[PDB]
This record gives sequence, structure tokens and C-alpha cells, in this order.
Amino acid sequence: GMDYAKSDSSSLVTTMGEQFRSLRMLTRRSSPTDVLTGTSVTLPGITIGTDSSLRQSVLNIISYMYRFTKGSISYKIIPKIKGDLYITTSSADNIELNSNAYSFDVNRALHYQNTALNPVVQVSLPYYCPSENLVIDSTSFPNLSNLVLTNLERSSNTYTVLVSAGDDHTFSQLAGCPAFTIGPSRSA
Amino acid sequence: GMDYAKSDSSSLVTTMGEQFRSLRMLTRRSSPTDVLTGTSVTLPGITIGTDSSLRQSVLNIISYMYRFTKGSISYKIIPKIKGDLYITTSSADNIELNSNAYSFDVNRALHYQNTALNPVVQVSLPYYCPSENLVIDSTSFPNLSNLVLTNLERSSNTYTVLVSAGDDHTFSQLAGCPAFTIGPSRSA
Amino acid sequence: SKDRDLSKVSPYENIPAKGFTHGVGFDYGVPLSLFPDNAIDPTIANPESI
Amino acid sequence: SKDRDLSKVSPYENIPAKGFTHGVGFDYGVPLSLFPDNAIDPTIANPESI
Amino acid sequence: SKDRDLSKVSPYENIPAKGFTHGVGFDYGVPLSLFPDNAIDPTIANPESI
Amino acid sequence: DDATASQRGIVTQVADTVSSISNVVDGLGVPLLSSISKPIGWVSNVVSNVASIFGF
Amino acid sequence: DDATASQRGIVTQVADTVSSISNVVDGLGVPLLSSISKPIGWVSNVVSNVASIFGF
Amino acid sequence: DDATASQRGIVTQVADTVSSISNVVDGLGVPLLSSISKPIGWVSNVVSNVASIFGF
Amino acid sequence: DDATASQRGIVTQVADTVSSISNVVDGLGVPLLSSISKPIGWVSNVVSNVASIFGF
Amino acid sequence: DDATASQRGIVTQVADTVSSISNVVDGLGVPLLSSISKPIGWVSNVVSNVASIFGF
Repeated sequence: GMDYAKSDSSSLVTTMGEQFRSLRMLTRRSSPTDVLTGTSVTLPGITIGTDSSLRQSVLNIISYMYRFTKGSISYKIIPKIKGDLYITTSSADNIELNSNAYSFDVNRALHYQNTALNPVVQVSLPYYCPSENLVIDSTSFPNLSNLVLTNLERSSNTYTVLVSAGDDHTFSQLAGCPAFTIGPSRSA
Repeated sequence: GMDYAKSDSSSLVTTMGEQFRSLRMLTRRSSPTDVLTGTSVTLPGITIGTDSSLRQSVLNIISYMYRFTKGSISYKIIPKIKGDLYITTSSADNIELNSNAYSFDVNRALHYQNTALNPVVQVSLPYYCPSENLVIDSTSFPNLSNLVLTNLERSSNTYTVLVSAGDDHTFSQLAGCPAFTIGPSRSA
Repeated sequence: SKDRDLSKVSPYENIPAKGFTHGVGFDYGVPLSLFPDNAIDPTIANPESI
Repeated sequence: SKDRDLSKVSPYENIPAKGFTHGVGFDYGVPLSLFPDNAIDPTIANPESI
Repeated sequence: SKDRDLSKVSPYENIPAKGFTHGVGFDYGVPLSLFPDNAIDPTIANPESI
Repeated sequence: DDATASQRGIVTQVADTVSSISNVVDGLGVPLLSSISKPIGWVSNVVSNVASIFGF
Repeated sequence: DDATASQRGIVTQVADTVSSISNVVDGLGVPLLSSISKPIGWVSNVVSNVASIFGF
Repeated sequence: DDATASQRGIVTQVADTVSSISNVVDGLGVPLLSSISKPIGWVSNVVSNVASIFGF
Repeated sequence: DDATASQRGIVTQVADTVSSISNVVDGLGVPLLSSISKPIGWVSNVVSNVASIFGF
Repeated sequence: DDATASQRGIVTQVADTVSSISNVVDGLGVPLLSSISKPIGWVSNVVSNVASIFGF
């Protein structure tokens, strides 16, 4: 080999409060995405990914080095105008145009919450797929479940959302890195 | 037999988060019924069933394959205008027309709650019947107990109600299925 | 006799009904009856054993 | 039968989500599913052992 | 499966920070860091043993 | 046994005892008051003179 | 076992039993109602005449 | 015993002791102050020099 | 061990195991996925056919 | 011992140790820093490579 290397000699506890040796721990941590104004709110599905713009979740950034995903994902939601709201799942087939029907009419799993008491909504979305694996941004399964939320009376509102990997979640197959920016934008 | 069948070979844990092998579990789950506007509110009794329209509870849907029921049933209630309210049972004989009497005057089991603190009313209705079994929508027992709820001052209000089978509950005798619709309504 | 309490402050959350869509675990609601725990056995009056 | 409770008053704090930025310990959120505890094993379908 | 809860109603008080002027017992605050329990040992880098 | 009844924390158990039934008519009878009696539990302290009585 | 189920405080366990499956078709079968039965637990008190029934 | 008294969580027990009564007149007497004394419990720490005193 | 992890009530412990490290380079290595695996705990119930599955 | 200190729930005890006093002048002395040291408790996990480090 012809190494000059001699192995280190340093204590772990002396300088910083923790140490981590995996990327999963960084992903379990929850981070902000983008503000969702209006009635027809659209949270990302478990297929996740493919955001434009430049602001983006940490999970969404780690997402580009891999190819497969599997497992449930978590959401925190903070409504701007306080008051109760409801959470429900749906699918493209599951929708109706009777114009007297509404989102409760399918009997999916439901979640109620008055935000005046508990401002921070916390919802975990499970993993219902036929296949053991999912290529990221797969379109091979059109009817995968997708989240929806409604106040009754169908009034407009904004939400501060922040996603995280579920404890069940993982990535697999290591593709190489995307080009990426690092510093603050130069000039104006 | 002349079977080509060869028995399966597949793991359970690999693809979805749970598995269920009974209809009771689906029925213990609570689902929305219909909005109850006005003062003279009428929740369904333990005889349950026979709703018209098309929106209907999951319990109410499972109801049509059977003939007998037995056991207590549960309710969740969400008032639109917040403020305290009362819950009481009654029966057709039990009612009075003195026009100074009111629902508290019979000394039945009672339940108070201020909704400003606890918005979600939760009440379980027991099983007082002479008979071990009940044919669904039985009319052989006119005086069965029936729920009533009142704000004091007798003001108008709406309620979001959602029923569920009690842990004590079951169905028996398997009649065959009703005709039933499946897809979203075609055309307008 | 009025000795000092010590203990510990502990965090909580106000969520009135944590899981009713779940198929398992805890009713929460108050029965409208004397005796907190009403019950009956369904298994006895059934037309068949299975 | 209605015997007196004794116990002790105990202090608390209303903090809805004590630590989500942490990389460890407790989800808190309610899964939108039958059965409170969904799970699957990631380790099985992996392309490689490490 | 949804068996009745029994338990007991229990009294509490809403006091957000019971004792910060005290010289002993419990931080309460959330560290702004991955891992809930940061630490380091002060005793090691000291100029002298006492 | 109110102390244990509150410490255990469950509504149902409410301190068990078994009464001595008498005057059975048809499988039903009347309990003696003498055996329905339940412990009071401060009296032992007042008679034994525990310190807490004096506030110390 | 609702008392223990509430005292232990965890949602999942919900009092274990093992049912006697029958009429297996292809590795799946139908439990007997006789063995799905679970304890009621107030009945023992009413039959044994515990004091709490009388309020004392 | 305030630590145990708060940990056990019940109002009544308040750490038992039995005082030495004297000067009985008619079945009633006066406790000694010497025996009404109750443990303080920080003093042991200050005298034994526990680490927590120094904040570490 | 989520049941115990929630019952014990402390954030840190999160169910211990010891992984089998391999491919050490300089005192650091890569854990096998096979040993990072943790119990799921509902599966035993579904396979053993516990009563709670049927709601009774 | 923060885990036990939080689990036990009482403010006072704060994990006991006994320091080695030195340089006594008049019944008072200076503790060694070496013995005031208290366990950190995540380090054992990082060195032993517990599964929770990897999130599984």
C-alpha cells in the first residue's frame, strides 16, 4: 500500500453532544415543504417526489440518490385559521360527480380534530401497495391512495405542512448524485 | 377432484400493514350517518336500520345480510354551535304533555357535557330487551328505549353523528345479499 | 401534615378521541346505565356453533 | 360503593408535539388504517444484505 | 376488541414551568438538536483536577 | 380500603368482601349489616396517636 | 379482563385467548363461538354477593 | 419521607410514626416533641457531599 | 417491542439489539440488514388466531 | 442516570454519588472533578452499534 496513515487517537464525548452513522436518522426528522392555499389542497402521495422550484424537504433532497422506496410516511399540519377539520383518504376511481355527494361518503379511515385545542395535526399515511417495491414517482399504479382534508362548509384556508419518513420506511438502489447548488445566491 | 391447484407460497408481512379475517372488526369502526338539524332530533334506536336515501353507515350496510342482532351500540356526536348539552333516554309511554314538564323529569340515566372543552360527545347505549334476540327493525316491542338530547333553552342546532357496533354486539342468521350499486354515478 | 409535594411536571396533549376508525382498542364512551360495565354474552343464543 | 377518591393533584404542561426535529423516539400521529399498528419489514426485499 | 375502559378520572393543574429559580431538578426545555440527549463531559479538559 | 381503591385506579373493584346471607326465601336472602361493614381507617391513627395528627 | 386491559394501559394486547379452529379449507378455518367467549366479570360478584352490590 | 409521600401519590398516609405519650390525665396525654420529629433528608446529602450539591 | 417501549414511557431506550458489523475499513463497518430487523408483533396473533382478531 | 431520574419522577434524588474530598482546611474541602463525573449513556450505544442508531 505504501501508506503513511496511522489511525486516529481522539475521544468522542469531548466536543459535540452526539454522533450519527446513518442517513435514516436524518430522514426521520421532519421538515417544511410548501404552503398550500385554497380549497383543493394536494399533499404528495407515498410515491412522493418530483417537486419543482428550489425550496424542498430534506426527505425530498435525500430522495434523488435512490431508486426504490417502501413504507408509510408522516405529516404534520398547521392551519392558519383555527377551527375543527377532517382528514380522509381517496383515489381517482373513488371520486364522484353527483354534486350532492361529498368526501365523507366513501367510508375510508377518518380523522377529526379541533385545532383550537390541538393546533398541530399529526397523521401517518400507511402503505397499501400490491408490490413489495416502488420506483420513485411510479405511475404504474394510478389508483394509489391519496390524502384529502376538509373543513366542513368548504371554506378557504392555508396550511403549513411538514413531512417525514415513517419508522417503517426505507430507500434502496444507490443511483449517483444530482447536480446541486450550495451557497447563497450571488448578486441580486 | 382433478385439481390443478397447488397451494400458495407468500409472506404476510412484506406488502401491507395488516390483515383481517372477520367482518366484526370492520363494524366496530365508526362511520358517519346523516346530519340532524333542528330541535326534535331523532337518533336511530338499537333496532337500527331501514334508512332511505343512499348515504348510509357501514354498519347500516352490513346490516342487510343478516336477520338478528344483539348488544349495545355506540355514538359519537359533534355539535355545530359549541356550548354545553345533555343526553337522556326515553320511551313512548314515558313522555308527558303537561307543558311544564320537560325531559329531565323522568329520572333516567343522564349525561352532561360542555362542548367548548370536549367537542366530541361519546355515548354508549345499553341493551335492555326482554328477548335474547331481535329481528332487525322489530316493531314487536313499541316501548324500547330511545335516545334524546337537549341543550337547555331548547335552541336549534345541527349535529354530526357517527355510529358503531358496541363491543357487546353481534349479528346472526345469514340472509343473502341485497342488490347494490358500485361505481360513481354515470352522466350528470 | 401538609408535606411538600415534589414529583415532576409532565407533558400532555389534548386529543379528545385518539382513534375511533381503528378496529381495535378501547370504547371511551360512557354507557347510559347503572353499573359502568354492562355486558351480555352473544355466543350463547346463536343458531350455530361456528 | 361510591368511595372517596384521594390521590394527589399533579402538575402538567400543554405541549402538543414535544420533539419532531429529534431523530429518535415516538411518532405520536394516528395511522389512517384499521389496526393501530401497521408495519412491514423493509429488510426482506432489499437488493443486498448490507 | 373495543373493550370498555374503566380507570379513574384524575385531577391536574396547568403550571407551565413549576420551578426554574430552583438550583436543582429537571430542565424541561427541548434541545435544538438531533438526539434528545446531548451531552459532553466538562471534567476532562480542565486545567486542574480539583 | 379507599386508599388502595384510589391507588389501583380502576372503578370496578371497590374493595371486596363476602357477606353472610340469611333468611333465604327462594335462593335470595338478606345480608347482615354486621358483615357489610367496611374499614374506616383514620380511627387507627387517632387511637394509636400517629404524629400526623399533631401536624408534625 | 377489561380491568387489567385498562390498568396495563396499552391499546394492543386486548386480553389474549387461543380459539379452536375447525372446518379448515385451505389453511383457513372457522373459530367456534364457544371458545371466543370472554369473561364478563360482574357476574361472579352478583352470585357471590359481594358487599359492593349493597352499596356498603 | 416527602419523596415517598409524593411518589406513592395518596393524600392520607403522610409518613407514619408512633409518638411517646406522657402526662396522661384521663386516657389522653401529651406527645414529646422529641419523637414527633421527622426526617429532613437534604442534610444527609450536604454532610456526605453528594455530587448533586456541586451541580455535577 | 413498541408495546414495552410505550409502556416504559422513556424516549431513549427504543428497544435494544446488537447488530453484526462487517466490511470494517478503519474501525467502522456496515451492519447487516438481517440483524437490524425488529419484531412486528401482530403477525403472531394473526397466525395463532387470537380471539381479538374476530372482535370477541 | 437521566432515564431513571425521569422515570422515577421525583425532583430531589438526581442520581447519587459520593465524591472524594481533598484539601480539607477546617472540615471543608474540594471535590475532585474526576469523581464528580456522571454517566452520559448514549456513548455505549454508539460504540456498541445498537440498531436504533441506524433507525431500525
